[PDB]
Amino acid sequence: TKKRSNNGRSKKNRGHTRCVRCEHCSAMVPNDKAIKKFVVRSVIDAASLDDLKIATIYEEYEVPKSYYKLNYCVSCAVHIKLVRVRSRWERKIRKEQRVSA
Amino acid sequence: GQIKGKSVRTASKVIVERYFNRLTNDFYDNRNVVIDVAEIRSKKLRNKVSGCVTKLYKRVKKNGVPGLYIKEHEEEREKKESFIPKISILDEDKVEVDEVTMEMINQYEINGDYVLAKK
Amino acid sequence: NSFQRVCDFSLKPISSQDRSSVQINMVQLDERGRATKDLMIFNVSGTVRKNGKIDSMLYERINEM
Amino acid sequence: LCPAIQAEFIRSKFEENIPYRRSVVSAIKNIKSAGGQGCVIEVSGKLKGQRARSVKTIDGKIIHAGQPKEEFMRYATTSVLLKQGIIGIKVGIMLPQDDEGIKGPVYDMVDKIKVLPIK
Amino acid sequence: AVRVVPLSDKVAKAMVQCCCHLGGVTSSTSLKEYIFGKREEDKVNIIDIKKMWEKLNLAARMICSIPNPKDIVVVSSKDFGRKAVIKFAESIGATAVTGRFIPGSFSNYEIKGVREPRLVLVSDCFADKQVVKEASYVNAPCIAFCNTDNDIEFVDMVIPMNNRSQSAIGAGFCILSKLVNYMKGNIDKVEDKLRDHIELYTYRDSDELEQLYQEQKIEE
Amino acid sequence: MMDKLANLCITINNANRAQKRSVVIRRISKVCRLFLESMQKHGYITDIVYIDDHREGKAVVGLSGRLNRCGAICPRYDVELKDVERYRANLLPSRGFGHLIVTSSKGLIDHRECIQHNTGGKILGYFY
Amino acid sequence: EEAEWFPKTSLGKLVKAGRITLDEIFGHSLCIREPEIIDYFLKATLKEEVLVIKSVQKQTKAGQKTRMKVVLALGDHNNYIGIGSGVARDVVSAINAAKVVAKCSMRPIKKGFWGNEIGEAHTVPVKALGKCGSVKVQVTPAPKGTGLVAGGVSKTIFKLAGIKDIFTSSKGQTCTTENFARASLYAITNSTNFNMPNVIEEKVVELNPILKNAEFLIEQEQRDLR
RNA sequence: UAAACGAUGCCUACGCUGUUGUGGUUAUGAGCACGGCAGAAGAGAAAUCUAGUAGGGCUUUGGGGAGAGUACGCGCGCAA
Ligand SMILES: [K+]
Ligand SMILES: [K+]
Ligand SMILES: [K+]
Ligand SMILES: [K+]
Ligand SMILES: [K+]
Ligand SMILES: [K+]
Ligand SMILES: [K+]
Ligand SMILES: [Mg+2]
Ligand SMILES: [Mg+2]
Ligand SMILES: [Mg+2]
Ligand SMILES: [Mg+2]
Ligand SMILES: [Zn+2]
Repeated sequence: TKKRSNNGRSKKNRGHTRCVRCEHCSAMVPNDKAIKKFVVRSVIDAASLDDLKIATIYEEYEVPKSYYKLNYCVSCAVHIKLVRVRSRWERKIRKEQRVSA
Repeated sequence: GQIKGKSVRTASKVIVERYFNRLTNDFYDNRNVVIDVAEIRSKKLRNKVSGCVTKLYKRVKKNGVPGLYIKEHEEEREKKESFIPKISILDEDKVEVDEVTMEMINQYEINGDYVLAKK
Repeated sequence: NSFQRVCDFSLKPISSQDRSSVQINMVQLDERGRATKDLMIFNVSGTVRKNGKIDSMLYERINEM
Repeated sequence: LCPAIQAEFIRSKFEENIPYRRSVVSAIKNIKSAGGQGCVIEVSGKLKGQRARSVKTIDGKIIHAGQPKEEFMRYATTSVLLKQGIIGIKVGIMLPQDDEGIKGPVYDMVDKIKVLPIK
Repeated sequence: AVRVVPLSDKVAKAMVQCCCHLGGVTSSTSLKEYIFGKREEDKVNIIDIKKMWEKLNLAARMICSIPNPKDIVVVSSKDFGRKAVIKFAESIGATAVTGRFIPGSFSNYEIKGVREPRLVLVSDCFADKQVVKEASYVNAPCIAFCNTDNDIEFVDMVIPMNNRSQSAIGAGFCILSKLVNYMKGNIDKVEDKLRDHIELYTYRDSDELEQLYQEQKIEE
Repeated sequence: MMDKLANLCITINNANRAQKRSVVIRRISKVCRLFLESMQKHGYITDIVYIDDHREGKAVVGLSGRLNRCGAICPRYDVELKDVERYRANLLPSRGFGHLIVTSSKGLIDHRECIQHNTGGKILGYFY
Repeated sequence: EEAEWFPKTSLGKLVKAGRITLDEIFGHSLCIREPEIIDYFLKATLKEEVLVIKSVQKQTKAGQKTRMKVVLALGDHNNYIGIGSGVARDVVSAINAAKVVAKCSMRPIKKGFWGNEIGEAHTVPVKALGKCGSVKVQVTPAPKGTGLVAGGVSKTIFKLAGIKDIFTSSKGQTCTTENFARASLYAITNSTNFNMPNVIEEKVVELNPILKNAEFLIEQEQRDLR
């Protein structure tokens, strides 16, 4: 029986879409189906900022950040616990997740 | 693993709802009240009840328990609710109101002292 | 007899089984706007009630009168 | 209120070749009408064929655990011989509370709490 | 035209101060007939006064039709709108329910203390959904106060009014109380007792009542 | 394109179910007029107005509380006077009431008039 | 040995006092929520027939738990019929349960004539259809003296309802006895409520009898109290 | 040749509400074409709804599992 109204993907009014590759296992997954995750990570860890304050030559310094978008296939997303199995009424709830660091 | 339980809690709430005028902060007072007001045969049960009554009393006193009815508090509440403020917004004859409302007033020729809200 | 009840808004019979059917009664205004002993009476089916349509329909008919 | 009488009413009806269902239903009515606050009846054996089973019935209140079982509960057991084997019968009855101490205990159960009415 | 007890100027004024006419932003096909324009600044819909008076009169009329007024049941399961019901029912002789409406309490004989209804009244019927649903089992009409955002299947008389403000709740209940009394001849004019009653019904915080107590006692 | 006599029927059937009292019907032909005029003679519909819009045509009609259902038959079968009662028993609910309409050299007539005039024709539609 | 009836509901007060008749009850679409109300008027006349007994099972850790399900009809051979199902550990207990449901769902059934209105009415008035689950039943009027052309289960139902001639057709999985019984009862019921051409003129209006007798009931309120 | 799938033929009808898009036009109130979403009422064995109402027109197509989309003949293809 049909488990989801949208077939588990975001394609509508189209024939075909570009593929992308999974970060964890390099499998091909369609772009409109892949699980997506955003990361904004400081170059320097929080446990070093108190040393940075005496190491730097400049009057003040702003740490550089690094930015990423990651893609996962279903198997990897479930195994890494980005997503979890949910009850028949919960399946319908849609909410934006946090940006990781 | 020292949980009073449903029998003890039901009995305790009935006692505070009816004998609040007789209880105090003290366990030893509260036990003399339950030895009189109730039929509890088991020694272990009357200690559980009197301990539970002291705890309820100090909650009701230090700003309230919901879903617990004390008669003399209903008396206080009614006397407090029986009051009208000095300040009012009903008695001022002038009013300012929205532009659409002025057109509603115009369409029904309503007499009064309406003015456009300056905004 | 058992077969003589008809709905005022939808012009069909009401069956004995319909739990959602209701009868609405209202008094008539007197001279100088007071009350009287005479009653308006309406029999209304459940089908209109499940839809929500009864609100407007009654307002129409009080105007018709 | 005597389980030893009722069990012999049951044993009789087996020899009279009357269905166990009808027999047991009658027994429970007699026990309840006489004022028993509950009872348990079990029949066990080659009751409806070559495969043996037991059928158990419960009505009202029955106590199983602790000292309150020794003062409120009464039991009897009997057996009837038939052409196919022995059928065993168990009856238990819970006595009513009785302020003169004839039909059952004077004092009600140790765990029951009663709160007095106010004047 | 519908035969309605006349509007009087102070009453009209009263409702406008009480902010009865401020609807929400949304609207429903059932309620389009009561709106008369939209605020250009606010997208708020504005309710037609002349229609509000009409359905208020229509409600009053049918409340008068039922003997033994105890059989009228008024329910409103919310603070911020509680005390209104408690006084309103006494002004007409009705019974009331205050807390959570125990589901099954009209259906089931075992639940004590609520009478078999012959007419049910509800305020802000997004809550008290159960009450509207359950009255349907026992052949009772239903009268509700309602707002443009919300819509109901079994409500026979929908009185249109703001239901999301303590100013507003007081105004509806206070006025309707008076009409029912007037229709029976218990009072001689409706403008008699405006600021007294409309204030009594209006909800107030504990924190306000402390201040008012201290003030009153100083004045005494 | 849809058949005009079919369109007429679905338009009034749905509106009746939705408890409306009046409708506008958007494409009209000569036999559609005669069909509506038949329903008026037997008191199934009350008021008829025709709009002469120069684009096909359209009608506005008032429904009575007596109308339960109507329908067109397609194709329009030829029938001898011997055949009509077979169709009567298939379409109508009771022997006591309702109408089966037939086209003939004498206009539209009902299954009783067929006996009076002694004529078959072509089957067109029904209402009850 | 017997227990006296104290009416739990407002309408119950009226029947015991003898202020109402069974046609008035049905005529005003009043609820019935006390079986005793039906006993009061029809106890001397009601027949019943068991349509089906069947065993149902629930799987558990210990094994199958099992119960007896019984479905039956109550009717009077003249005007009234109702259908009821019950489930219990015992076939007797199940019958007691089913009877309550049946009584709380009695209905009056109208009748008519195949042709002209000579003699007594004998068939359903109008051709009608009833549906329940996968099962559909259609009933058609029949000439006087044809008898009941009907299948196993449905035949009993028409007889209890006091119908003398019928033609019947059926579609779907009629082995399911509960569906076949309910569908056929809906078919006759739907025929009684058909919007006959005369109906609009036959219309009458009255005040509801519970509002009409309010004064007496208010006396009864005070009598119970005093 | 494909799970060439929204597993839902093509024209043409009659049909409840709220919300959100894309492109033009606008008495600025709204419309027309192409969509998404959430209820309702009906429907259906249910799950659910491209599935509501209906003798409108025309084509394809199924008739308990297996053997079998296999044998023989024929048509296309360099072969597969
Ligand atoms: K594809
Ligand atoms: K996804
Ligand atoms: K054993
Ligand atoms: K293929
Ligand atoms: K497209
Ligand atoms: K299907
Ligand atoms: K081959
Ligand atoms: Mg699966
Ligand atoms: Mg124990
Ligand atoms: Mg094609
Ligand atoms: Mg096959
Ligand atoms: Zn992967």
